[PDB]
Amino acid sequence: GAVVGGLGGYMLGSAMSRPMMHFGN
Amino acid sequence: GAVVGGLGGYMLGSAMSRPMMHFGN
Amino acid sequence: GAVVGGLGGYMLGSAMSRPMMHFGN
Amino acid sequence: GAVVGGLGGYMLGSAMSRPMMHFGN
Amino acid sequence: GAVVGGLGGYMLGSAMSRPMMHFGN
Amino acid sequence: GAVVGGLGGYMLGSAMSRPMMHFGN
Amino acid sequence: GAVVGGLGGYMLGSAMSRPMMHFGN
Amino acid sequence: GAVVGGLGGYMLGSAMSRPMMHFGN
Amino acid sequence: GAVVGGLGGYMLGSAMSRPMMHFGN
Amino acid sequence: GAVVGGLGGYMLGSAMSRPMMHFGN
Amino acid sequence: GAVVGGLGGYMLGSAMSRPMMHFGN
Amino acid sequence: GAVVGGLGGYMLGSAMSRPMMHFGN
Amino acid sequence: GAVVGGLGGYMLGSAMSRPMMHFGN
Amino acid sequence: GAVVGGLGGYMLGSAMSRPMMHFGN
Amino acid sequence: GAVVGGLGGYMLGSAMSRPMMHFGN
Amino acid sequence: GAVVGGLGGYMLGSAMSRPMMHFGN
Amino acid sequence: GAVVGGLGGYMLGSAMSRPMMHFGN
Amino acid sequence: GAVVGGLGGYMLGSAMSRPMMHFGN
Amino acid sequence: GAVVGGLGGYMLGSAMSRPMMHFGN
Amino acid sequence: GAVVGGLGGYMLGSAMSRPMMHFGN
Amino acid sequence: GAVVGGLGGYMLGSAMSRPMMHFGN
Amino acid sequence: GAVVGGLGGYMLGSAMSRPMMHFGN
Amino acid sequence: GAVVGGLGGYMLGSAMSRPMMHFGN
Amino acid sequence: GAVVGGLGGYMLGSAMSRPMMHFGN
Repeated sequence: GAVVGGLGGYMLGSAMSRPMMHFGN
Repeated sequence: GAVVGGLGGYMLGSAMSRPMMHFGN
Repeated sequence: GAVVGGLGGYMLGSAMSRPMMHFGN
Repeated sequence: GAVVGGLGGYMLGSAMSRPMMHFGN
Repeated sequence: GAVVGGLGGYMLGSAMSRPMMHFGN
Repeated sequence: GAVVGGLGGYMLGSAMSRPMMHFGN
Repeated sequence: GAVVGGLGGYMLGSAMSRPMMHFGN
Repeated sequence: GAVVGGLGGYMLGSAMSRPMMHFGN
Repeated sequence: GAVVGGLGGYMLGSAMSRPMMHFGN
Repeated sequence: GAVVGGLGGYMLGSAMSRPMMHFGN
Repeated sequence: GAVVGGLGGYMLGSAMSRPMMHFGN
Repeated sequence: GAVVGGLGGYMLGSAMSRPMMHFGN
Repeated sequence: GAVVGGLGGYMLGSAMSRPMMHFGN
Repeated sequence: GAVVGGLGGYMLGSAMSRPMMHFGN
Repeated sequence: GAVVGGLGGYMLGSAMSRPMMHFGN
Repeated sequence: GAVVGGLGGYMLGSAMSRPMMHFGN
Repeated sequence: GAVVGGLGGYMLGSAMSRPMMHFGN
Repeated sequence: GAVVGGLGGYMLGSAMSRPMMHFGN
Repeated sequence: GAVVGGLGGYMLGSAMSRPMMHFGN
Repeated sequence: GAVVGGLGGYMLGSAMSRPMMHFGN
Repeated sequence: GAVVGGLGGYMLGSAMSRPMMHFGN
Repeated sequence: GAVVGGLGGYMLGSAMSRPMMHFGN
Repeated sequence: GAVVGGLGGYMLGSAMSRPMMHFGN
Repeated sequence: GAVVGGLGGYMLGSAMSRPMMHFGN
C-alpha cells in the first residue's frame, strides 16, 4: 500500500524563498 | 493501507519564506 | 486503513514565514 | 479505520509566523 | 429533460480511500 | 424537467474513507 | 419541474468515514 | 435528452486509493 | 440524445493507485 | 446521438499505478 | 506498492530562490 | 512497485534561481 | 458615480427554478 | 462612472432550470 | 466609463437547464 | 469606454442543456 | 473603445447539449 | 476600437453536441 | 521579523470604483 | 525578514474601475 | 530577505478598466 | 535576497482596458 | 539576488486593449 | 544574480490591441 500525496499547487504572482522539499524516507 | 494526503494549495499574491516540507518517514 | 488528511488551503495576499510541515511518522 | 482530518483553510490578507505542523505519529 | 449533475470538486492535500462512483441507471 | 443536483465540493486537508456515490435511478 | 438540490459543501480539516450518497429514485 | 454530468476535478497533493468509476447504465 | 460527460481533471503532485474507469454500458 | 466524453487530463509530478480504462460497451 | 506523488504545479509571474527538491530515499 | 512522481509544471513569466533537483536514492 | 452592486452568492445543495436577473436600466 | 456588478457565484451540487440573465440596458 | 461585470462562477456537481445569458444593450 | 465582462467559469461534473449566450448588441 | 469579453472556461467531466454562442452584433 | 473576446477554453473528458458558434456581425 | 498581511478577498457580483492599494513603506 | 503579503483574490462577475496597485517602497 | 507577494487572481466574467500595477521600488 | 512576486492570474471571459504593468525599480 | 516575477497568465475569450508592459529598470 | 521573469501565457479566443512589451533596462 502506502499511496502518498506530494506537493501540488498554483503560485500566482507569488514569492517563495529557499524552499526545501524532501519526498522520501 | 495508509492513504496519506500531502500539501495542496493555491498561493495568490502571497509570500512564503524558507518553507520546509518533508513528505516521508 | 489510516486515511490521513494533509494540508490543503488558499493563501490570498498573505504572508507565512519559515513554515515547517512534516507529513509522516 | 482511523479517518483523520488534517489542516484545511483560507488565509485572506493574513499573517502567520513560524507555524509548525506535524501530520503523523 | 433530465439535466443531472455529477461530481465536481477540489481535493487539496486530502486523502480518499476506495471511492465508488456510479454515474448511471 | 428534472434538473437534479449532484455532488460539488472542496476537500481541504481532509480525509474520506470508502465513499459510495450513486448518481442515478 | 422538480428542481432538486444535491450535496454541496466544504470540508476543512475534517474527517468523514464511509459516507453513502444516493442522488436518484 | 439526458444531459448527464460525469466527474471533473482537481487533485493537488492528494492521494486516492483504488477508485472505481462507472460512467454508464 | 444522451450527451454524457466523462472524466476530466488535473493531477498535480498527486498519487492514485489502481483506478478503474469504465466509460460505457 | 450519444456524444460521450472520455478521459482528459494533466499529470504533473504524479504517480498512478495499474490504471484500467475501458472506453466502450 | 508505494505510489508516491512528487511536485506538480504552476508558477505564474512568480519568483522562487534556491529551491532544493529531493525525490528519493 | 514504487510508482514515484517527479517534477512537472509550468513556468510562465517566472524566475527561479539555482534550483537543485535530485531524482533518486 | 453610481457604484452598483450586483448578485454574489453561494448555492450549496440548493435548487432555484426559473430565476430572472436583469442588471441594467 | 457607473461601476456595475454582474453575477458571481458558486453552484455546488445544485440545480438551476432555465435562468435568464440580461447584463445591459 | 461604464465598467460592467458579467457572469463569473463555479459549477461543481451542478445542473443548469436552458440558461439564457445576454451581455449587451 | 465600455469595458464589458463576458462569461467565465468552471464546469466540474456538471450538466447544462441548450444554453444560449449572446455577446453583443 | 468597446473592450468586450467573450466566453472562457473549463469543462471537466461535463456535458453540454446544443449550445448556441453568438459573438457579434 | 472594439477589442472583442471570442471563445477560449479547455474540454477535458467532456461531451458537447451540435454547438453553433458565430463570431461576427 | 515583520510578517505583514496584504489584501485577500472575494468580489462576487460587486463593484469597486478607483481603489488605491499601496503595499509598502 | 520582512515577509510581506500582496494582493490575492477572486473577481467573479465583478467590476473594478482604474485600480492603482503599488507593491514596493 | 524581503519575500514580497505580487498580484495573483482569477477574473471570471469580470471587467477591469485601466488598471495600473507597479511591482517595484 | 529580494524574492519578489509579479502578476499571475487567469482572465476568463473578462475585459481589461489599457493596463499598465511595471515590473522594476 | 533579486529573483523577480514577471507576467504569467491565461486569456480565455477575453479582450485587452493597448497594454503596456515594461520588464526592467 | 537577477533572475527575472518575462511574459508567459496563453491567449485562447482572445483579442489584444497594440500591446507594448519592453524586456530590459
